[PDB]
This record gives sequence, structure tokens and C-alpha cells, in this order.
Amino acid sequence: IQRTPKIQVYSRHPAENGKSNFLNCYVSGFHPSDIEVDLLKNGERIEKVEHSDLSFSKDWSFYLLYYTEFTPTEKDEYACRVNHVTLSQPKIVKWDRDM
Amino acid sequence: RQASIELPSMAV
Amino acid sequence: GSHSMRYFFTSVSRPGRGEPRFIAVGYVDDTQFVRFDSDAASQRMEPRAPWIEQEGPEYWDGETRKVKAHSQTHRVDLGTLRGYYNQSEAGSHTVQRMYGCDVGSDWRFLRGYHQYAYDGKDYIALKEDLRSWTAADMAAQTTKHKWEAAHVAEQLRAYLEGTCVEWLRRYLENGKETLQRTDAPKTHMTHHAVSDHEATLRCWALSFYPAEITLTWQRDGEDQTQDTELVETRPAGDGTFQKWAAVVVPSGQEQRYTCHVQHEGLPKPLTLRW
Ligand code: NA
Repeated sequence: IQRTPKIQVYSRHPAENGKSNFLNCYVSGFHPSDIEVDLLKNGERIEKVEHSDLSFSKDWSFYLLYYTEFTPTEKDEYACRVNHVTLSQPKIVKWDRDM
Repeated sequence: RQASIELPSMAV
Repeated sequence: GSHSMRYFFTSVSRPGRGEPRFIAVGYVDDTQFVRFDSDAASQRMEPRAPWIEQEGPEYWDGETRKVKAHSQTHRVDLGTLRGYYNQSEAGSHTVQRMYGCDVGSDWRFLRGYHQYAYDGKDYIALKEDLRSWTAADMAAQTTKHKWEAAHVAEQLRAYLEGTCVEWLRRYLENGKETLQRTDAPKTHMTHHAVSDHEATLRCWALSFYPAEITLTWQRDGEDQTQDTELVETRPAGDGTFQKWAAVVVPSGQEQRYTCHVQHEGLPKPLTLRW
């Protein structure tokens, strides 16, 4: 059974320009466990990214949290890029301070 | 704390 | 409130790229407390919460011994399962196991569970009576018989009703400052204009623990599910959780709508209005 990942991109704390925060990309509801997740700053891959230990829900589907320390500005674009077997091409979800 | 059952017993 | 202890185990075969990778994690409620990664540096069970560090060397050695033995059984299982289902040695396959126990507000046993999956679907599961097995398909019947013969359910029952409950209570006590706390959500509402004709109201709940929460919309005191969006509860990364609920409303009718928030940390439910 294969299941496609759900994706949420968000900050740990309410965003304030110029103040350090954490950028999160939560991937969940996927099967198999093989997945690629990158955080992007203005289209470029952020190098220093950590993640949670692989775990799963009642329905056996996997979840992971990917995260990096960052300082948001008015004029910087952040996104999460995800690839999985179920996806024809990588899926890019942009960060929205209000979501 | 994990279960202390002989793991070879619970092989499929 | 109620509490739980759960262990989750995952093994993945990758033929042509070495032997299987194994990951094990342990939770009390929504807090991870231990981990093991077969490819990691330590080759031991590792702490992930400050209170588990109160455990001595005998614990760490015993937990390490048991988790490594679990990785080895999964390696054997992966081969056994390919035979059962007549599969070739070329594909990647996944084995998963979960077990643990729930207790009530009195920290007394509510129920236990032990279940196994193969390639993303149910394989075999212990029933709520902790005496009998549910085999998902014909192949799993072979496993049911072996586990009946080896008296696995009896042994699991003793663990789930005794050891599991007792160690859960010990952890809740040892880690009282964090595990027994209730952080009430910090709540607010935003307003976004889609156009001249409609607006989106978003009800936020932030910095809460435990993860369990209910966000509901009402229009004139009546439950409103149409034209709403509710996101999955998500980890903030600092041990707390986040959630939002939104409703699309006609312009000039914003005041008819209320957001209702229910949470263990709240003595009475909150009502928010724009
Ligand atoms: Na034990």
C-alpha cells in the first residue's frame, strides 16, 4: 500500500522580521518510509537541516518533522520541497506566515 | 520499558 | 487526564544496498523518551527526555539488549514474509510493530495493544481481551498458530497489564514537571480578505500540551462544518503543539461566527469572536 505525504510548512514561533526562529516542514500520512525533504531559501537548498526519528500513526503511515534555525525577513522566500515514490515530480510548498 | 519476551518466540 | 506508553518499530529491506535498517522509538503520551537507530553511532538505546536519564546502567544495558534482539527478529521476519507471499528478493519491503498500554486519570489499566504490519497493511493483531489473535489474511494464519503454540498472548498480557502500567506510572512521577503539565493554548483570530464578497476567519491555538484538542466553528450558536478548513495538529518543535481552523464567510456577516476551543489545560472552553 502506498500513500502520498501531507505537507505543512510553518514557524515554531510567530514570525517577526529580524528575530531568529525555527522553520518547520512536517510530512505525514505517507507509505513507504523512503522520502526526500529539503528546506529552501529563495529557491536554494538550506544545508544545515535536522529531522525527528521515524515514527508512525495508527494507520501505519509515517510522519517526520524537518527543521532549521532561521531569521525571517520581509524579502526572503522560504519553501519545503518533497519527493516520494507516489509523486510524479517534487512538490514545493511555500511558507506563509499566516498558515 | 520494553517487553521482556524471548524475541525468537514472536518471529512470524 | 488519561495517559499512554507506546513503542514503535520499523524495519526496511533494501536489496543490493546492504542489510535492513531498523528504527525504534518510545513515547509517553506525546513526548518521545527513547530511540534506537541501527545505523547510528552509539549502537545503544538513547535518551530523548531529561527524566529518563534518571535510569541507571542496568536499564540502558537491558533496553539496548532487547532492542538489538528485536532488530534481528525483524531481519528474520522479512525473509519469512517474502516466502509466505511468494515474492522475489529484488523488492524493498517494510515490517512494522507497535505495542503499549493506556491508563485513565487514576493511572489504572484501560487497555493494551500489540500489532504487526507488512508493506503498509495489517498482518496480525492482539485483540482487546489480550487472549486471542486477529489474522488479516490467509498468510497471517500461519503466524497465528505459531504464536498460539509459543503462548505469546499470555506473556504479552502479563507485560501489558503489569510492567507496562507500572513503568508508565514511574515515568509520570519521575518526569512530573513536564509530563504532568497542561499548557493551555494561546489563542487568537485573524481576518483575511479574499475579495469584496467574502473573508476568511482563522482561529489559532498555539503552545499547547498535550496534543489532544478540539476547534469548532459556530454560526449564531450552531455548529458550522460547511466552508471550513481544519489542519492536522502539528509539532512546534519545542515539545508543544499548534492547530488552526478557518471558515469562509460572506462580507458583513463576520459577527455571526464564533470559534470554540476545548483543551485539558482549559478549566472551561473558550469562545473567540472577530
Ligand atoms: Na520488561
